[PDB]
Amino acid sequence: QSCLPNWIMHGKSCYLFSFSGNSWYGSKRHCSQLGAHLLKIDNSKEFEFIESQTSSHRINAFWIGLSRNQSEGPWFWEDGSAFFPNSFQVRNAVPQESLLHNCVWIHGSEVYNQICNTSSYSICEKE
Repeated sequence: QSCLPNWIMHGKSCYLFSFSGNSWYGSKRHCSQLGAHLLKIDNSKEFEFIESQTSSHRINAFWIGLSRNQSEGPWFWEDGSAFFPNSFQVRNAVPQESLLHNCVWIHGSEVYNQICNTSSYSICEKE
């Protein structure tokens, strides 16, 4: 149907690639404000679309709507649904002890957990 100005339609959603730096916390507020949520990746088809874009902006990283409340806990999406590795794995590239790498971004073609207050770009989604 229709998407808003500067948003991109694909599959069953409208997506906003937000090229402004913000923490995970601010990125979440920003999408909520637009009546949207941080990106949720449900399947490989959706991943392939998103990756076609993130790989073309590979010097940036993009916050997505996956996070955990503590280091030991499971990943969950913004709507509260459980994470299943049916599209990607969350890669751990954490070089030292940390209790704080609890938010997820996509960088290039890969998905990484990172400290939540880190400034990055983000992707919003509205169904």
